[PDB]
Amino acid sequence: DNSYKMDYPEMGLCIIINNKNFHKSTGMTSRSGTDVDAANLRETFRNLKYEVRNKNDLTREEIVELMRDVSKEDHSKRSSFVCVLLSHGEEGIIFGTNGPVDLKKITNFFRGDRCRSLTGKPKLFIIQACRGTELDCGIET
Amino acid sequence: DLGKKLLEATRAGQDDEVRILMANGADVNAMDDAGVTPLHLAAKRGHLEIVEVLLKHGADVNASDIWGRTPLHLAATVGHLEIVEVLLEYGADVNAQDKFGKTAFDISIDNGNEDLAEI
Amino acid sequence: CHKIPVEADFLYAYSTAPGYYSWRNSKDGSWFIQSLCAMLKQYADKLEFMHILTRVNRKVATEFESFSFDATFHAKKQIPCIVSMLTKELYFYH
Repeated sequence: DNSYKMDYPEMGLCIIINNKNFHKSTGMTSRSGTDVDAANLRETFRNLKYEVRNKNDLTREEIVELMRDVSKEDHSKRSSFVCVLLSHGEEGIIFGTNGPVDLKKITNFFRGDRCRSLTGKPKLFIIQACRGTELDCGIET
Repeated sequence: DLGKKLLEATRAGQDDEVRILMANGADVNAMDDAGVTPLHLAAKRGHLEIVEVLLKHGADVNASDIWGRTPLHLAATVGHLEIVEVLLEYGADVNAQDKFGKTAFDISIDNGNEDLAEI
Repeated sequence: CHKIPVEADFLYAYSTAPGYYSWRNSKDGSWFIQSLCAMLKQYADKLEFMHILTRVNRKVATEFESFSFDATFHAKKQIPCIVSMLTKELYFYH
C-alpha cells in the first residue's frame, strides 16, 4: 500500500521541547516568542488527535534522557510519532539550556531496530533551530 | 509600538526623541528580530549621550545580535573611545565572542586602533 | 525474511536550509512554526503531508522578509528544508 496506516487506536505522541532560557555560562540569548510557537503547536497537534506533551527549558542531559525514555515506551497502539524541537542550533545540533546536543543522538533512539513499536511507522522530527548563521539575501522574482 | 520608535530615534541620533519615548515607558531593551537593541544602534552610530542614557535606565550592556555582536564589538569596529569607555564602566564583557570568533580586543587589532587595545 | 532499513520512515522538517539562521518574531513566533501550524490547519484534511510541507516552504519563502534596524540583518529571506526518508504517503484524515 501507498499510505501509512493511520487508524491505530491512537495517533501518537507529540513531544515538544521548548527551550526559552539558557544558562548564563553558555552566553545564549532568551528565545522570545518560543511560547507562541509551543502553544500554537499544542493546539494544532491536539486538534489532529496527537497526545501532546510539552517540555520547557531542558538541559542537554534532560533532552537525551527524555528521548531515551520516550523511545522505550510502548508505541504499539500509536500510528506515528512527532517530536518538535524549539531551541538554538548549529548544523547537526540542538541546544539544551546548558549546551549542545547531537541531533543524531536524539533521533537514533527511534531507529527501526531500537524502537520496535515504531518500526514501519512515520517518525516526524520538526526542528525550529538555526543551522548556522548564514543569511539568505534573496532575489527579486 | 514605543519599542520600535525608540530603536528608530536611536538609529537617527535623536537624543530628545529618545528621552521622550523613555519618559513614556519605552523598553530600553527593545529588539528587532535580529536582536539589535537601542544600545547596539547608539554604539555603532557614535551617539555617546544616547549610549549613556540607555545604560543609565537599564539597557543590557552585553546584549548580542544574531551574529553574537555586542555593543562593545560595534563601538570597537568604528573605534569610538568614549562609548567603549562607558560600556566598560557598565560592565561590558571584554571576553564575549561574536560569530567569527572575534573579540572587541581582536577587532582593535584588526582595525589597528592602537589606542583602543588597552582598556 | 524481509527487512527495511533502520533509518527508514523518518522525516526531518527543518525550519531552514543547512548553514542558515532561522528567523523568529517575538510576538508571532518563528516564521516556520507559524506557517507549519497554519498549513496543517488548512490542509491536514485535504493534502498529503509532503504537499502540506511544500505549501509551508512557499509560505515561508514568499510571505516573510526580515526587518532590522541594522542593514546587515535587513530584508533577509528563508527557505525551510524537508528531509524525507519516508516510504509511504502520510494523510492525517486516513
